[PDB]
Amino acid sequence: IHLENVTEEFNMWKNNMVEQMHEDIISLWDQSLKPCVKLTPLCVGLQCTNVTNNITDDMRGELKNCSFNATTELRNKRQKVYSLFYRLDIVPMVDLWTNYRLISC
Amino acid sequence: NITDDMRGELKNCSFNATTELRNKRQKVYSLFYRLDIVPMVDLWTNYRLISC
Amino acid sequence: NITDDMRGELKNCSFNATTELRNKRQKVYSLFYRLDIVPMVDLWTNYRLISC
Amino acid sequence: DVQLVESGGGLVKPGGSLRLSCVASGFTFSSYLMHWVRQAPGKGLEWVSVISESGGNIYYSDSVKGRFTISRDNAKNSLFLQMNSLRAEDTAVYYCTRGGLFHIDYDDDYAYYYTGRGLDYWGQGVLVTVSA
Amino acid sequence: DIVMTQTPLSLPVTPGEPASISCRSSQSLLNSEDGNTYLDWYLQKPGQSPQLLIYEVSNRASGVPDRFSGSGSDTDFTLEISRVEAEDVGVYYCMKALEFPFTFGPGTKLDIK
Ligand SMILES: *[C@@H]1O[C@H](CO)[C@@H](O[C@@H]2O[C@H](CO)[C@@H](O[C@@H]3O[C@H](CO)[C@@H](O)[C@H](O[C@H]4O[C@H](CO)[C@@H](O)[C@H](O)[C@@H]4O[C@H]4O[C@H](CO)[C@@H](O)[C@H](O)[C@@H]4O)[C@@H]3O)[C@H](O)[C@H]2NC(C)=O)[C@H](O)[C@H]1NC(C)=O
Ligand SMILES: *[C@@H]1O[C@H](CO)[C@@H](O[C@@H]2O[C@H](CO)[C@@H](O[C@@H]3O[C@H](CO)[C@@H](O)[C@H](O)[C@@H]3O)[C@H](O)[C@H]2NC(C)=O)[C@H](O)[C@H]1NC(C)=O
Ligand SMILES: *[C@@H]1O[C@H](CO)[C@@H](O[C@@H]2O[C@H](CO)[C@@H](O)[C@H](O)[C@H]2NC(C)=O)[C@H](O)[C@H]1NC(C)=O
Ligand SMILES: *[C@@H]1O[C@H](CO)[C@@H](O[C@@H]2O[C@H](CO)[C@@H](O)[C@H](O)[C@H]2NC(C)=O)[C@H](O)[C@H]1NC(C)=O
Ligand SMILES: *[C@@H]1O[C@H](CO)[C@@H](O)[C@H](O)[C@H]1NC(C)=O
Ligand SMILES: *[C@@H]1O[C@H](CO)[C@@H](O)[C@H](O)[C@H]1NC(C)=O
Ligand SMILES: *[C@@H]1O[C@H](CO)[C@@H](O)[C@H](O)[C@H]1NC(C)=O
Repeated sequence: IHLENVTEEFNMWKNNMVEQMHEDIISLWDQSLKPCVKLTPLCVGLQCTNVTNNITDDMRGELKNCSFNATTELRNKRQKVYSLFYRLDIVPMVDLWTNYRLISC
Repeated sequence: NITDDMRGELKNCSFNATTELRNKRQKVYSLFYRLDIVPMVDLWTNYRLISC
Repeated sequence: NITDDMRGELKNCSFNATTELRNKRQKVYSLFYRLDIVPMVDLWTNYRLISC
Repeated sequence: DVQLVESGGGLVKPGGSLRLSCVASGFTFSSYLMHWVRQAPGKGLEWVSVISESGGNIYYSDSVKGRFTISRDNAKNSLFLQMNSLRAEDTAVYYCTRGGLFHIDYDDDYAYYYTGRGLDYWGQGVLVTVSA
Repeated sequence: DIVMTQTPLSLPVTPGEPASISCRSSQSLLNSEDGNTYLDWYLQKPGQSPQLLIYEVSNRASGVPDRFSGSGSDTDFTLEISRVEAEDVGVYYCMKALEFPFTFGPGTKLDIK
């Protein structure tokens, strides 16, 4: 409904709709991720080497071929898993038979 | 240096704590109050925490 | 003493159970129905719980 | 009384192959890391390679990758090193050593413990000569 | 990428007097996971396989006389012997032990004047 002859003072930086939108987006984000698989069993050292595929000049060291001993469906078993991680997702670590670990662990 | 009133009230307890990595363990020492320590016989360890 | 219609219906299964202490295990056994477990191939074990 | 005795050395022509065997006694073989180190005549010590207790994790020095393969048999309490495509630069006395103590704590969710002691006990040494 | 060097390649010492063998790493050998520095010292007597003298920067190996003592910073290390006898001379090697790819330095010859 257009309001003819109605002048209203606005202030976009004092608008509480922004604060509500912010809180609603964060809350929905957390609600979405809460009932999901946690990766705490993967906070182990990784044995990482250079990717053996053809690497362009700008991808040298960006992506690494990492391997680790992950848990399985059963508590008493382990499996060796190979995966490619971006350098940004791993950090150097000194260990016996490993080179890197996940940045957030 | 422990006075007579505090004999047996504190113990220097060694244990293998978990750490950031799932398959690593961190050997640590801590001082616990006697009221928080309950005896166990075991073979290597001497006590466990009262609520475990 | 198992009757003719119960042969293989119930199994006596042993396993390494956890305990109230993280660094100790208890060897236990229990009777499971065949419908609760499925065959598994391993060095020391031969069944797992059907839903795991 | 920790003992390590190497055998299987001798003279091999360049391009051939030779397998050394280190027999250990006095300790549980499956509990310790095993290392090979070599010393060329007139040179200092050169680290060659290490094999884990299970044999699942193997690492070689860059100078010996490809040409050397390390393996072990815990039931027989012995360590093997298979050399291929030997070069004149590979003439050396080879030694096997015991590494640190590695333990898998089964009760503690198969946790890993390791105590390092350097290269600990060293063997007698076996000479491999590459020449023709 | 990590190498070891030793300045005193020839260090004759009067028997019965103290001596020390220095060693430098091209990179820090400190392990940030536990704060320990991993560096071993070995001695190869003529005609014998090398034996372990010191494990880690300052931990003496069992069976080693108490006269041998290691010390050092993350990159600058010294092995000191309070008195050197004929039984304590031969070729010394500095071995890095932080990263798994272990290497040895050029070594030094300790002898008797
Ligand atoms: C991550 O998890 C995986 C999965 O659990 C782990 O992989 C296991 O690794 C071990 C060690 O490599 C492996 O065990 C071998 O399995 C072989 C299957 O055929 C066996 O044949 C082998 O036995 C040989 O080696 C033993 C070593 O002592 C000897 O006792 C035995 O007599 C055999 O010896 C033969 O082989 C050696 C080779 O060196 C040779 O010198 C001898 O002459 C002889 O020929 C082992 O039992 C498991 O099978 C792997 N598991 C799976 C499912 O494949 C991995 O190690 C884990 N990683 C980490 C970091 O923990
Ligand atoms: C619960 O866990 C324990 C520990 O992992 C298991 O013990 C294992 O039991 C088997 C029984 O056959 C042992 O195998 C035997 O080992 C001896 C070793 O000398 C060998 O001579 C025999 O021929 C046979 O292979 C096995 O070694 C033992 N494992 C360990 C690590 O000690 C137990 O079986 C598990 N229980 C269940 C129900 O899964
Ligand atoms: C990452 O490394 C693994 C291990 O080397 C590679 O997987 C092996 O690749 C070879 C071929 O190069 C196969 O013959 C093996 O069977 C593979 N092994 C396993 C366990 O998968 C993997 O290809 C590498 N990936 C990249 C992109 O380099
Ligand atoms: C904490 O863990 C260490 C390592 O597992 C335990 O020390 C080991 O205990 C066994 C007992 O059989 C000894 O054989 C090992 O030699 C010990 N390790 C070392 C490196 O010497 C220690 O007992 C554990 N402590 C607690 C309180 O659980
Ligand atoms: C991996 O790539 C980086 C790129 O900078 C290079 O420095 C490194 O030496 C390479 N490593 C191997 C093992 O190829
Ligand atoms: C440790 O404290 C207890 C307290 O009951 C005492 O009986 C014991 O003698 C004390 N031990 C030592 C070695 O001081
Ligand atoms: C267990 O009972 C089943 C019943 O069909 C039989 O086939 C099997 O051989 C029996 N196994 C043992 C070990 O007695």
